[PDB]
Amino acid sequence: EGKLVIWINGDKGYNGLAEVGKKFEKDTGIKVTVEHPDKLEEKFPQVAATGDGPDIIFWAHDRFGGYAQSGLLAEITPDKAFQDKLYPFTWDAVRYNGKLIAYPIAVEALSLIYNKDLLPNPPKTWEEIPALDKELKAKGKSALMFNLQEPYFTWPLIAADGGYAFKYENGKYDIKDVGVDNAGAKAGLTFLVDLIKNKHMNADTDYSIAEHAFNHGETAMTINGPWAWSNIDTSKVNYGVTVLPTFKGQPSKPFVGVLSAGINAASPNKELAKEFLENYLLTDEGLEAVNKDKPLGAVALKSYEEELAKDPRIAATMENAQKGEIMPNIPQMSAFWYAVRTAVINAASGRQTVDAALAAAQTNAA
Ligand SMILES: OC[C@H]1O[C@H](O[C@H]2[C@H](O)[C@@H](O)[C@@H](O)O[C@@H]2CO)[C@H](O)[C@@H](O)[C@@H]1O
Ligand SMILES: [Zn+2]
Ligand SMILES: [Zn+2]
Ligand SMILES: [Zn+2]
Ligand SMILES: [Zn+2]
Ligand SMILES: [Zn+2]
Ligand SMILES: [Zn+2]
Ligand SMILES: [Zn+2]
Ligand SMILES: [Zn+2]
Repeated sequence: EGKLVIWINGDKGYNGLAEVGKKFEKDTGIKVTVEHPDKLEEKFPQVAATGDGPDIIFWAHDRFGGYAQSGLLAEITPDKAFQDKLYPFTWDAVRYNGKLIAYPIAVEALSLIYNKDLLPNPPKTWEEIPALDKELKAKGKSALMFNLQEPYFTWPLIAADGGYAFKYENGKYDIKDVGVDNAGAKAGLTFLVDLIKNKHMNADTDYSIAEHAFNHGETAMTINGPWAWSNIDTSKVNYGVTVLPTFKGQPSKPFVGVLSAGINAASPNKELAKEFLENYLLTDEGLEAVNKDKPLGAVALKSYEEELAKDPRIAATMENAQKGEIMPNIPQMSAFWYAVRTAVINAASGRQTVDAALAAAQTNAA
């Protein structure tokens, strides 16, 4: 009471967000503490269930349906004037059972990021990457490194030739129809595993390692979102942001997230949380503060987004988004993500075959 605690992931602009919080404190006397706990998306539903946790939680919209189903989120009530300020499709991402359960902030999609000095013309296909890696390994470089620990990053390849999460049918997802074990999913994961077994990639590679390699010019390419650009800017690597490579002639299909801010149902500061989000954060100046720390991607706020749209990196982001699909927000997404995380880790490390890993994933996801 009389305080705001906010959780946002450590890869986002939490210092920029904190600057908005300082402005809020200056105006209102309400202190705002921004934190970035590890695994906050799993931590929230645990501590919020007891009525603890943050006043406001930031995460991609996919997790919010489950939070809402658990009664963990307060229903938000922006009026017409405010809703008209954000793109309709962003409001769509934070609707659950007819109710708005969060404020949309920004649209995120993975792109191919490449080093222009090592790779003036980036590959259009996944298939050519092994040969490119061999050429680079002769120079002590690698072609591509990206986070293999989180299925968010491998999904675009798995989905390329036909993998999918849950079948969409006329407004509803059929949670009994999962596409993680079909021929398309298997072809994509098999290709990934082949890269690893043949030493073009390392099963070990995680977010920090991939980011390190790209930003020090050790690898020619990486796969990451808008938040990553800030650190590359500092590294002085000459980079481009472009369309993900195709697989079997088909576009890579990233799962698109809408970074959203939910209010804890157990919060005694719901009115203040709304005031902060609507009138401090979701303004030209508020989003700019966060964006300048770590880029948000394409923001939900029309007035600022139409300025950001001039950025070819954002154009690239949305080109990839359009080839991909907006994540469902249904409660079953958590089971889906866990199933696929396990499958990719087990296949990549050789603990299971691709067929065995994905068969288990099909069961676990549904
Ligand atoms: O890997 C599964 C994971 O994917 C998504 O998480 C993304 C997040 O959306 C992005 O904002 C970014 O920060 O990277 C995360 C992956 O490390 C889903 O949103 C999440 O629920 C899911 O577990
Ligand atoms: Zn603390
Ligand atoms: Zn942290
Ligand atoms: Zn109003
Ligand atoms: Zn090879
Ligand atoms: Zn290891
Ligand atoms: Zn190094
Ligand atoms: Zn260094
Ligand atoms: Zn009120």
